Amino acid sequence: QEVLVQSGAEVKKPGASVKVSCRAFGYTFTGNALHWVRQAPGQGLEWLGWINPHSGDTTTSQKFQGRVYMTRDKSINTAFLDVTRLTSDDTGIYYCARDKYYGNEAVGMDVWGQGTSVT
Amino acid sequence: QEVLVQSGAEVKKPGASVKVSCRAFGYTFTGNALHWVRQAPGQGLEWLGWINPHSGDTTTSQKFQGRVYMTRDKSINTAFLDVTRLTSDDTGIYYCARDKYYGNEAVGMDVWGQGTSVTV
Amino acid sequence: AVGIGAVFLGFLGAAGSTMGAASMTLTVQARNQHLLKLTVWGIKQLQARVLAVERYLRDQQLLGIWGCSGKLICCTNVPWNSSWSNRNLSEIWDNMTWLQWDKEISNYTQIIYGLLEESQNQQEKNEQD
Amino acid sequence: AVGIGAVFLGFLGAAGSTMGAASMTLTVQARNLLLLKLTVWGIKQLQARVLAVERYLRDQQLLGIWGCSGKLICCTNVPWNSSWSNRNLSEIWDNMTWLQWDKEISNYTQIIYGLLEESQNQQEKNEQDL
Amino acid sequence: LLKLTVWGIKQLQARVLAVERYLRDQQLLGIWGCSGKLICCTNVPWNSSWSNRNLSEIWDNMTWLQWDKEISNYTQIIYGLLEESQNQQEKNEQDL
Amino acid sequence: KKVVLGKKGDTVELTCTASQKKSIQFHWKNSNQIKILGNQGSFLTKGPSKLNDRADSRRSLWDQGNFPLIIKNLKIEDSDTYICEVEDQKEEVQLLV
Amino acid sequence: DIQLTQSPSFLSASVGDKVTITCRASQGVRNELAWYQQKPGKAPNLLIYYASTLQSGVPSRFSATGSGTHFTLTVSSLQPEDFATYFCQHMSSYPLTFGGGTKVE
Amino acid sequence: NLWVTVYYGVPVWKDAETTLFCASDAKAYETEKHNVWATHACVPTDPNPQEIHLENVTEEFNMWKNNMVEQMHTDIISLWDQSLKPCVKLTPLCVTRLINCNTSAITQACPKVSFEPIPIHYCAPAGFAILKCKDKKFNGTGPCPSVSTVQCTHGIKPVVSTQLLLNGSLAEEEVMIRSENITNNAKNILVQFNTPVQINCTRPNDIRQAHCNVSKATWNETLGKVVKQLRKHFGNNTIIRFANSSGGDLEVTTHSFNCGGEFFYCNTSGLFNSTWISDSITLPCRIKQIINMWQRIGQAMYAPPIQGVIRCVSNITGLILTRDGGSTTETFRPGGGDMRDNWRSELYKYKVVKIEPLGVAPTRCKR
Ligand SMILES: *[C@@H]1O[C@H](CO)[C@@H](O[C@@H]2O[C@H](CO)[C@@H](O[C@@H]3O[C@H](CO[C@H]4O[C@H](CO)[C@@H](O)[C@H](O)[C@@H]4O)[C@@H](O)[C@H](O[C@H]4O[C@H](CO)[C@@H](O)[C@H](O)[C@@H]4O)[C@@H]3O)[C@H](O)[C@H]2NC(C)=O)[C@H](O)[C@H]1NC(C)=O
Ligand SMILES: *[C@@H]1O[C@H](CO)[C@@H](O[C@@H]2O[C@H](CO)[C@@H](O[C@@H]3O[C@H](CO[C@H]4O[C@H](CO)[C@@H](O)[C@H](O)[C@@H]4O)[C@@H](O)[C@H](O[C@H]4O[C@H](CO)[C@@H](O)[C@H](O)[C@@H]4O)[C@@H]3O)[C@H](O)[C@H]2NC(C)=O)[C@H](O)[C@H]1NC(C)=O
Ligand SMILES: *[C@@H]1O[C@H](CO)[C@@H](O)[C@H](O)[C@H]1NC(C)=O
Ligand SMILES: *[C@@H]1O[C@H](CO)[C@@H](O)[C@H](O)[C@H]1NC(C)=O
Ligand SMILES: *[C@@H]1O[C@H](CO)[C@@H](O)[C@H](O)[C@H]1NC(C)=O
Repeated sequence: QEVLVQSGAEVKKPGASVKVSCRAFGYTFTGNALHWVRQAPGQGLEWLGWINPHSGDTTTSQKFQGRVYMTRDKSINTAFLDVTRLTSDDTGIYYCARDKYYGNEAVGMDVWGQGTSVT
Repeated sequence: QEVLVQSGAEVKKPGASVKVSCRAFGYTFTGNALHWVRQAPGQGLEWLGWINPHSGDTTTSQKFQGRVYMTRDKSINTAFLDVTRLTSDDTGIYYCARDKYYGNEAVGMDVWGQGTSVTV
Repeated sequence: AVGIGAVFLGFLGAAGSTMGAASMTLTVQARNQHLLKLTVWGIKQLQARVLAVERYLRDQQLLGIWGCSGKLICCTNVPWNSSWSNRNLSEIWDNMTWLQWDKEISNYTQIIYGLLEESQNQQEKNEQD
Repeated sequence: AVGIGAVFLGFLGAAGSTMGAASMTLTVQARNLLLLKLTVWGIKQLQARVLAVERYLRDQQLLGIWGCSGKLICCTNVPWNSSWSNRNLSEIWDNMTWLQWDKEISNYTQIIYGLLEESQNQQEKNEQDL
Repeated sequence: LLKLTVWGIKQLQARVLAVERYLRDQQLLGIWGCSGKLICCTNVPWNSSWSNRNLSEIWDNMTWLQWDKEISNYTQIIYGLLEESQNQQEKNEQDL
Repeated sequence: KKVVLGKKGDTVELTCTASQKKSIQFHWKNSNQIKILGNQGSFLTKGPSKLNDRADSRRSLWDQGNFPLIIKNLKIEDSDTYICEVEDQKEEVQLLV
Repeated sequence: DIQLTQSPSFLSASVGDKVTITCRASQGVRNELAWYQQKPGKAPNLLIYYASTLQSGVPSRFSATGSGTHFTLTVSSLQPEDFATYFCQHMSSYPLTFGGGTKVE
Repeated sequence: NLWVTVYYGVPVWKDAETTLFCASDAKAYETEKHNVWATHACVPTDPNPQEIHLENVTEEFNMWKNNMVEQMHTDIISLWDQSLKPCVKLTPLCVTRLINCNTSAITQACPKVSFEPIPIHYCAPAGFAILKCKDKKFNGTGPCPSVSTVQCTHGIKPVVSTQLLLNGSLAEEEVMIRSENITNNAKNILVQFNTPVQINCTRPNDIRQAHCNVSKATWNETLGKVVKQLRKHFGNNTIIRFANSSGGDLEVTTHSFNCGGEFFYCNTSGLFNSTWISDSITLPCRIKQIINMWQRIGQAMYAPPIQGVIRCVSNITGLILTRDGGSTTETFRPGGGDMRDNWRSELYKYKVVKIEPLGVAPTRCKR
């Protein structure tokens, strides 16, 4: 029942910025932490960042500070992720994942989207 | 002005159950406990038990358990006495009595009704 | 003697009873044409409800200034005068009603209220700092 | 593991959680408890707001009777009698919901309220006066 | 009765709004741990990153307006600390 | 149980008293558990039995608790035991010709 | 960072076999690592959280053990619906990284 | 050794039976005769609905012992007594085996007014809450694991119709079968579809005739879904048959409803006639003036119909069927008529609870 609904696939030129949205259904959006993850084709999973949908605080890895920005909207229950200075290595499929979030800690990602294709 | 009004004279056959009522006037009903006292003709008065009209707690002596029942109704300020399993020894008069009730203890019986006559 | 327990005397039921006996029953006095039916009968009752609520809140605020917040039987730190019609505590707590006790200190209530509200609680919370 | 802070489950949003974690968010469920159209529609909203305020005031007065005015959590002096469905503290605070607890205590709760009203604020008081 | 249904609704609405605002403020104080006290003092230490001066200067040389204009950048962190570090830290140790 | 006498070619009535006095969903069935009649709220409905046009009821007694069954043009086959279901209560009435 | 190495990478197996796959960590992460499966063309699905517990809806024929830096999962009986890619990822410390991939056939 | 602490604001509830206010969407100027009832009893709706999905907690719901059907029912009786004034009323009175009943008769001035249902919400007051079961395969009774707290419901449509459900809500997965007790032969069976069946049922410019068309292919596929779902409960090898009716009054044996301030009595002999084993259909409606009221016991006489065109198109969403249990095959004669069944099928997943945020617990605290 709990699903994540996003926008469509996007094609952008290098040096630009891309925007992806993720909306929650079936659960209270301000209850579980939300992760973002990318996939280049033929590689393994490597991770972007995660955000509390209640406090708005974001956290990103040591090699994407100043590169992506995450915001939230509790009226439409939509999380926005923006990627700046797009290159050829960022082409791939996008996933937003609800963390199970037991004991105020990261546990596992159970609910996923259907993936936003960026090129 | 503080009075107690009881029911009329009841006539009855043995073995069944009978109900009498006592309604209080001239004082607030949930303030003083109510005793029920029986008198046989030609004998002295005899005491059954007593009920707090507020909490609903009833107390009966060691020889009328399951035979004498006591209920209350605070909306119309009444106390109901149910006497079951009537014998030939139970012909007599019923009295409902107001305890004076000083310091949450039994002190004395000051207000008495006109009485209810029952013949079995 | 035998007994069951307490009784419900009424709203103002303990008036006339002794001072210690009415001090245990402070709970019972602290707890207490469709368009035409909603313009004269439906607004006066609402005004009465709002008046009762606002009166209770302002009197509880006057309790809260004295340092008692929301207690029924409160305690404070003010020395009782040898004046203000001082007697032994047995005659005060075992012989007189609350009505006679309020009529006896009818003249001297404002001095006690000024001693409670001013120069004690401000003094105590100055001493806390 | 890594963390970021607390979350906001919502009003009545921790009924499925354990008692040891739903007692930390009593603030959320205590915060939310508090012309023709001018005749008809406005007076119902006004009556609803007055009723909500008066219900909160009655319930806060009932908390203030026991010496527990204002505080969400406070302690009293009655002992936990073992006939009131005794259990270990770990299984009470770690393996139960609050719904199951009020299912398991509901035969005795009026006795708890009467013991809290009769003792404490009428036993700490009338003893401090003498 | 036209004076009752116009001049009565608005005044009652204003009274109800004032009562609700006062009850909300008292509820916030009750969450903060001060149930009915006007001046009340707590367990949160005063971090020096919030701007400190001499005690004579803060308690003798500033109005309340200047202090509220100055501290207004850092007020919500104070409010969250006064909630959590008192009433989630004095509690959960008395329940041991 | 209640047993009633009957004659051929005559109208007979059977009573079924409920506890309270409002209208309650009831039903009349035979021994083969075939519906005869009942009420869907404030109307009357009939069953697929052989007594479809020979079984009516008095409408005004439904506001008094009684739910009677009236049988007209009684025959030799109509001698069964009749079950009245109301307020999870099954009342048995034996009818004979 | 913390490096996660799967072992072995590409597998061939028949229906009904016993298979155990291993994830190794560069640092001790207690038990804070979880096991995922991604089908080709679909989103990854969660199977094991806390390295020993079954996710609700996952069939009981799967299991996962391990401690320190050595974690494994075990499948008792291979099914035609169980042929996809298996991933391991930790969350004890930053960054969050995944395994390089384990495709079974 | 361990003592008692009170907790304020715990998330518990008990089963309550309070009253609710409507809060529908009224325009306060229309002469719809639903809106003039709504503007005198309903406050405006909330444009920001509150929905709080709960954690893993299961609630024991109930359908047939609800206490919002009886609060729907009195409000709809009040609407029909304050909206459609009849010309002649006949209500038996029968002041008390020795009894005789006389029929009273009142005469009222009867106009012809507009009539169309508006969506009506049901919102609980402060302190109470409404639980909604979000399970897509709900049996109707028993436990529900996916409960959710809802401020108040969707817009319900007070449809007045026996024998068929009009303008109703739809199921999610497939056709659902709800009953209090199957193999009882006395309780109605409610059937909820997954697609709406369009019906266009109007009076052309004889005044007591009305052509009332439904599509044959969609009805055939809907009956195929119905027989596929009914074969699960009876052994998957029993051929079933749809009869027309069995006696009764005219307000049960046909499909009776209201369309623009007029009582339509359309036959259903051309719908339930097939037997299922392992382009358009027209219906002869007869518009009436003698009716039996669904609210109480009595008869009602109304006005002649308005000349012109009376047109209404609607969605058939559900059915009320009754088994004929005998001595094999089974027959489903479609009956119904008790109007509580016309609102229990759309209020089937809702519960009213009262919050009691005052708990006691044992801890090791002192003083
Ligand atoms: C319904 O929903 C609720 C909450 O919404 C769920 O409750 C959570 O359950 C999970 C586990 O199912 C809890 O998460 C963790 O529990 C572990 C239990 O410890 C055992 O297992 C680990 C496995 O690694 C072993 O290492 C350990 O030695 C034990 O054998 C612990 O790992 C965690 O608890 C630790 O931290 C807490 C503080 O957070 C301490 O108090 C503990 O003593 C311990 O040190 C961890 O908590 C989770 O905590 C539960 N939520 C809450 C709010 O408590 C239900 O699972 C879910 N389903 C059902 C059916 O009820
Ligand atoms: C209306 O007006 C009356 C005025 O009379 C109120 O007061 C009650 O008065 C009676 C007595 O007239 C109280 O009766 C109790 O008697 C008990 C035993 O009797 C002793 O009486 C005296 C000593 O007081 C001696 O003759 C002798 O020792 C008897 O044995 C006492 O136990 C009662 O309390 C005394 O003892 C306790 C415990 O030691 C002390 O704490 C007390 O202070 C007191 O000294 C009392 O004397 C009756 O209790 C009075 N009612 C009260 C106090 O509420 C009525 O109350 C008032 N209202 C009504 C509704 O009638
Ligand atoms: C007591 O009252 C008198 C007169 O009211 C006053 O002169 C005196 O100072 C008071 N003493 C105390 C200790 O309050
Ligand atoms: C504890 O509960 C039991 C109930 O069976 C009661 O009999 C007993 O008196 C209680 N103990 C107390 C009140 O100390
Ligand atoms: C003091 O405040 C600063 C900024 O507000 C913060 O970075 C620091 O950690 C705080 N230190 C303490 C001891 O509170």
